[PDB]
Formats: sequence, structure tokens, C-alpha cells
Amino acid sequence: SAIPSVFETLQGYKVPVFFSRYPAGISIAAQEVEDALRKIDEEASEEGTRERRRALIRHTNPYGDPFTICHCSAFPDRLALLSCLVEVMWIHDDVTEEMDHISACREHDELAKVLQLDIDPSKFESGNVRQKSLAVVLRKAIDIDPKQAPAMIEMLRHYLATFDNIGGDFTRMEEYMPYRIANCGYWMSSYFIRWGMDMTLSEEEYASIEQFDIAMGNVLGLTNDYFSWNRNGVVVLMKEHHTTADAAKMMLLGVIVEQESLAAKLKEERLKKPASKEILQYFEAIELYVGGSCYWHSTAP
Amino acid sequence: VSAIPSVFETLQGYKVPVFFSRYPAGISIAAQEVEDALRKIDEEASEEGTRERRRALIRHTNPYGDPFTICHCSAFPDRLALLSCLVEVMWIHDDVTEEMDHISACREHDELAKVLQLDIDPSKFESGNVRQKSLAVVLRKAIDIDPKQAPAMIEMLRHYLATFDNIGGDFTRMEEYMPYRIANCGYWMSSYFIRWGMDMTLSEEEYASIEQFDIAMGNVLGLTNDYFSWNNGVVVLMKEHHTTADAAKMMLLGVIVEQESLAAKLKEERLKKPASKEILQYFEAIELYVGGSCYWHSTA
Repeated sequence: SAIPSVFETLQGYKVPVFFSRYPAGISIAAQEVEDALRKIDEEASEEGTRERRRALIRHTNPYGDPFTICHCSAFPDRLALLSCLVEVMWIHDDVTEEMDHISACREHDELAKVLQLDIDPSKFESGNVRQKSLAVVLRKAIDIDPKQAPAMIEMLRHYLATFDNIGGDFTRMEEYMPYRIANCGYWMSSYFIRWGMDMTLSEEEYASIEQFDIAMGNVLGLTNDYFSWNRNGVVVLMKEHHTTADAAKMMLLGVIVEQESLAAKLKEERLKKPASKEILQYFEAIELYVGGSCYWHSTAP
Repeated sequence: VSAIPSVFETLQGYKVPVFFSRYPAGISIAAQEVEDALRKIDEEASEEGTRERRRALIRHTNPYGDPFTICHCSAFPDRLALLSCLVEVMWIHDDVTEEMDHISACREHDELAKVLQLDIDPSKFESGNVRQKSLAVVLRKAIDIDPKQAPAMIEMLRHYLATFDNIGGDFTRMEEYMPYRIANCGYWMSSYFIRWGMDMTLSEEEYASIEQFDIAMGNVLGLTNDYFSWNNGVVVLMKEHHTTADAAKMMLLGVIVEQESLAAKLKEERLKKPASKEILQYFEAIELYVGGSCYWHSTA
């Protein structure tokens, strides 16, 4: 392994519904991270709201938390920070999903006011609870790695500017899939996969695995669609191919498994050339992220 | 801890990007001896220059391994040699009869069935077709190594020839194609020999308790054969849902993966009640059969 020993391996074969070829693990700091996530949930969502209820369901899987599993490769102190930061973005996603597109877009722009390198959380006490909570955890995530903070902020601003920026329904996967990689948060989550390991890829290194990284982003979001069906690839496929929902769900599963195979082919292609420890760490950590996401969805009640 | 004989080494399918199965793959410690026996029976049970002879060589040239030494890697090696060559003669027969019209194929099934007798005397078939001649010789050996199980084995083989290729028409729904394909791909024969190869049986009640699991695994086996041979359930799916081939191939892969999960669910349900060592032996060996078959088709 190229990753520090900060996770335990999970036995995915024991879960019948778990179909991914990729591994799953869980962070040695799971308890502390779950505790941090409970705290941020009580501060970033108001009591009795829908978003508060959706946050609590997200953190009550008996088999583990989405953050402690998917981001099990991260150093524990970074894991606590990135988990709580992404959690505020997830609360925000739940809040804005129930909004008309105009109001959602305004809410994304309001939250993005907090995304500043010089953020002073005290200047947002008059703001909504997601602004206040994001500001506090973003401050800490800047402090722990100031060298990476400009890139982090750029990634977060680009996420809020683009992840939701669509006018209506899709009718072909060729258009839905690039949208869905961004919409499921993969570019933010995979950024924090690297950040949580205190590492980066060079421009040349990232370019060399970009197709791999798109295939894994497809797996992540489309697997999210597959389990949620119990905006969705099942509907896109039904419309594109004029089939029943059961036929389209089976097609979606086939698409996911082929993307998992494609990622494995692209990784094998890259590993024919010399690969830095950073390239090897990202491969290992992003496979745990994707396999872990499949595991979490496969066990979540 | 393994419940089956220590007669195989594990294969790392994770290293094969096209390999998608959740089930494991292994390779017999007796692989060279079994492959030599198969090469010999292939010379005797198919004539030179024929298409079936050529198909037999392709089937035994995958550099990653042989279908018998991988899928039946759980078998005791002397039994593995016998069952591999017996099934291989049936496989040659399948290849020969696939190129015929249905009525002619069924006549050949009836002719081959004449050898499936508990008192088979191989010399009495020295004037028949080369499949009759070779099946007679290997059947006699397979009866003699286990006379207690031989009536059941013969009943299985007669049943296979009576059921695997009874449809000359076409399928328009998977609900009907799937039960047909489990028989047509030989799964009931192969899975019988997975137990026979380990010198064990399942009782009637034991088998009934895992029949739905077994059917799910049989669906995986034949439909995975279809998936890799498409480059067939893909055709059924295009006709049933009126889609392109590419769309139906993705639908087929989903159906396969769902069937692999369904098998895992059914096994987990069975294991909520007490299970004999024979049940556990079959679970582990049949998972190696199905995963190994995916591996062989993935690397062929």
C-alpha cells in the first residue's frame, strides 16, 4: 500500500447487494469523525427541517458512515475537516434540491460568498446557518494547509458555479453522464481524496489519468443513481431507448460495471509507464472511494 | 477456511479488467495432466479437418488456462481427468449438432444416448461415430471409479441430451429464454460434475433447500457465456425491448450482475439455518465454477 495505515478493510463480499470490483475500508478515526459530523449537522441545519432529517438518515447506517468509509484513506485530522466541510455542501444540496431553479441558483451564489482565502467566520453571524458553518470549517481547512487553500477554494467556487447549472431534463446518457459527474460532487470529493492524504498531482500527472478519473466519476454518480431509484440515469435511459424502468435499471447496472472495467483498463494502460508514488496513492485511494461508496449504498437501510 | 479439497491455487481476477464476477477463480494443481488427457480425447472424438476439431483446439488454447482445470479446479485430480474428458465429448457433440438442422441434431442426440447405459460395453460401439466411441470408453471409466453414483450420473447425462437442445425456434422474452439457456449451456451437467468431482452428493432435501440459489448461478453461467460470445441473450433482449445491440448488451450485463447478487442473497438466506458440510462444500465449489467461467471467458 502507498497510503498510511489509517483504515481497516471491509469484507464487501459479505454484502449480496454490493457489486463493485473496488475495495472498501473504514477509517480508524470513524468514531471521532461521526461525532464531528453530528455537531456540524446540529449547527448547519435547523431543528425540525427536512434537511436536518436527511442529514440524520445520512449518518445512521449501522455499517458505517459515508465519510469514514469513502474517505477512509485520509489522515484523521484532515478527514474530520473535509468530512464536515463536504457535509455542509451536502446539507446545502438537500436544501436547494427542493427549490425552484431560480431560488436554488441564488442560494448557491449566497453560499459562495463564504469561499474566500481571507475568510473571517465572525463576519457571517448574520447569515444563514450553512454560510456560518461553512465559514468556520473552511477557515480551519485553510489553516491546516495554506499552500493548498487557493486550489481548494477554486474547486469549491467551481463546484457551486457548475454542479447544478442545468435548465432541464436529459434524454441521452452522452449528455447526462458528464453533467452527473459534476452534479454528484465527484470533482469536489476526489479533490478531497488527494487533500485528505496531504498530496497533490502535477498537471502532467493528472492529465495522464484524466480518462481514468472520468470513468471512476461515472461509476460514482451512476451507482448513486442505481441505488436511489429504489434526475436519474434510469429515466435518461428509459427516454433514450424507450424501455420500461426495469429494463433501463438493468442497462444502467451494465453501464456502471463496464465503466468499472474501463477504469481498470485505463489504470493498467497508465501503469505501463513509470508512475510516481502520488499516482499510485491516488489510484488506491480513489478505488477505496468508489468501492466504499458502493458499499455504503449497498448497506444503507 | 476452505471446505473443499486443497487441489487448486487461487487466481487473481482483479488483474483482468474485463473480469467482472464477484465469485473467485482457481486452477487445478493437476492442470497439465488433465489438459494432456483432453488433447488426447479431442484427437479421438473429433475428426481432423472438421469444424468441431478446430473449435476443440480453440477451447483448449487460452494461455490463461483451460476451461476444465479452472472451472472444475475443486475436483479431486483423478476424477477431474475423467469428468473433463466426458464433458468434453459432450461439448464436441454440442458443436457438431449446432451446425445441423434441429431434426438432424435431435437424431444425433438419440444416437449418442445409446451409449449412456450402466452396463455399457465400449467394444460394442467400435463401429459407431467417434463421439459414441469415445464417450463409451470414458463413461465406462467414470462408472467404474464410482459405481454408487453411476446411476445418478447416467440419469443426468440422459436428461441433458433429452432437454438441452429441444428448441429449433426463437425466443422473444428472457422469462422463457433464461430457463432454456441454463439447460442449453450444460449447467445441470457441469454442476452435477462439480459435486461428483468432489466425491460427494446433496440429499433431496439438501438440494431443494438451495435450488433457487442454484438456478441463479446457472443463469449467471450461461448468460455470461452469451455476454462474451456476442462480439444469445443479447438478441432476446433486443427483440423483447426493441433496442440496439449495444443497449441490449448492457442490459444483459446488468441481468448477470443482478443474478450474481441474487445468488449471494439466496446463499445468505440458506445460511441462516443449519447447513451440512455437503451444503458448504457445494457453495464454495460452485462459486469457483461460476467465477472461473467468467475468468476463462474474460481472458480467452
